[PDB]
Amino acid sequence: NLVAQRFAKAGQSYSKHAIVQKQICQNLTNLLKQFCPSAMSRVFEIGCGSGNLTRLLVESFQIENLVLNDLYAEVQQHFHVKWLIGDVETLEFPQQLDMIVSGSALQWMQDLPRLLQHCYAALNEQGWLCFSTFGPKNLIEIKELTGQGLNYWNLENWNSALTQAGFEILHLAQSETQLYFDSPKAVLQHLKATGVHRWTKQSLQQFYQDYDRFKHTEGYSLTYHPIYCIARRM
Amino acid sequence: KNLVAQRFAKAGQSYSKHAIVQKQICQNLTNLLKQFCPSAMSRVFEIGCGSGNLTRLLVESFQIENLVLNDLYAEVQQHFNHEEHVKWLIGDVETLEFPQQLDMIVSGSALQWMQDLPRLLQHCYAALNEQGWLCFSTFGPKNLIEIKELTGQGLNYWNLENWNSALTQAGFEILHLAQSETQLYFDSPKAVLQHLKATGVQSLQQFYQDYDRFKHTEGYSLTYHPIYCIARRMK
Ligand SMILES: Nc1ncnc2c1ncn2[C@@H]1O[C@H](C[C@@H](N)CC[C@H](N)C(=O)O)[C@@H](O)[C@H]1O
Ligand SMILES: Nc1ncnc2c1ncn2[C@@H]1O[C@H](C[C@@H](N)CC[C@H](N)C(=O)O)[C@@H](O)[C@H]1O
Repeated sequence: NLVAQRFAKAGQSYSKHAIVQKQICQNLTNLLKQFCPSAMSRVFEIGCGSGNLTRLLVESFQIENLVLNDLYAEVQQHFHVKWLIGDVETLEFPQQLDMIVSGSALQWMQDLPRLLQHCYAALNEQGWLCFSTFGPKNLIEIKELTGQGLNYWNLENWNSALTQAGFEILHLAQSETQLYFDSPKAVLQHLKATGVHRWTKQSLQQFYQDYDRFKHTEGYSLTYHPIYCIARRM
Repeated sequence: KNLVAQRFAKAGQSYSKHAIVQKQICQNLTNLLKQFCPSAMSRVFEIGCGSGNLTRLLVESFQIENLVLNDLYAEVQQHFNHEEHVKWLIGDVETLEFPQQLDMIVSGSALQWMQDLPRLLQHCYAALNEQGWLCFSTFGPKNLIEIKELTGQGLNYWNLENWNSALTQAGFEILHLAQSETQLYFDSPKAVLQHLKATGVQSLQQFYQDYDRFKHTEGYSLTYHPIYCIARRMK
């Protein structure tokens, strides 16, 4: 017996900053372990990259066939497992899937409704669509000070698009985490390290000075805004 | 410099097997243990082990040389068979001398019953090794608030800031301290009482009628308010 729920969570943490991406993959995997059976036959992963999610997925789930996708063949350097390299928005999906899973990749998509339609057509009845992406305040400090950043869907955008694509929402949540760095230069070092070129001295100095607007008692904020979703073909 | 403080807020919608609420809390705490704690911890003291919902997860994911299990009631021992590396410390944890030289003190869904948490945290500090771990789940003030309002029965719970201040006072650094307020939405008030009996927690018609004050769009609310903590003895 499943019951609907709504929740609010809040707290503080004191953790490594270089592992944010893997931590998001761990949080998505922890959700998979709830909603999904331990055994699955056919899984398709969109945008596997280095495999931060892939490692956790095979460790927690018994898969018989795993299809991995990413834009570039260079990711296979980091690696019953098939590969489909290319733009997922034009690739032929593997068909008759038990689950489509994707961590931190859908924010790069040009036409999300059309991609969701292809996800719906490729999944079995009651097939799983499970993903993490990011919401409108992801890296908001960087967008405010540099003018660069993606335009992100909010939670209601996703709720609407998933419903029109024919999916049942089992979990849909937004999390907002402020990391507090000791100095503005530590923020840029973090972004350079985690993979998110030299700037001019003037741009750098203006950036450091403008970052005073994000100073807290704990430090200078950098915001991550992941969205987590467990959905089902209805 | 590799560690940064952070603050977070999460919100969303979900579905849960309502019967698994206490097991889910144990799993959530165990996930935090796995994130923060080393895989091997020689000496571990569990407070309020009960039937072992947290104990089984702890032994599964951590290499423990001496596991000291406490509960108020000896009856909990019936839920364990041929448990390995265990020392039993049956009794009121608020009166018992703690085991010495601990690598971790851990507790799931038991601290809400404590009559004197500040003194307990002092005993935790004294029993732990240098930078030893104190890791627990408990509940906050909105836990089962609908049942407290309608029946008058319920505990007084510490809030998150109470814990923050008490841990720092007792000599612990806080690696993780968080709360989740979750409203479960049942189809009818009858289903709320069935859930409560299954999980182990004129008047009946008045209870059903009184539950109208908790009617939402999704159904009739029952709130759980778990609190999770990863802490370490300050060097
Ligand atoms: N249109 C696209 N088709 C396929 N892969 C894409 C597309 N756009 C971006 N990607 C990949 O999406 C990945 C996104 C990265 N944030 C890595 C995600 C990876 N799952 C992880 O969490 O480690 C990169 O490997 C991109 O190359
Ligand atoms: N003063 C006390 N000293 C020791 N154990 C206690 C005390 N008060 C309550 N308990 C135990 O705390 C436990 C709380 C229960 N919610 C079970 C928790 C258990 N860790 C579980 O996850 O199943 C019960 O077994 C109680 O008997």
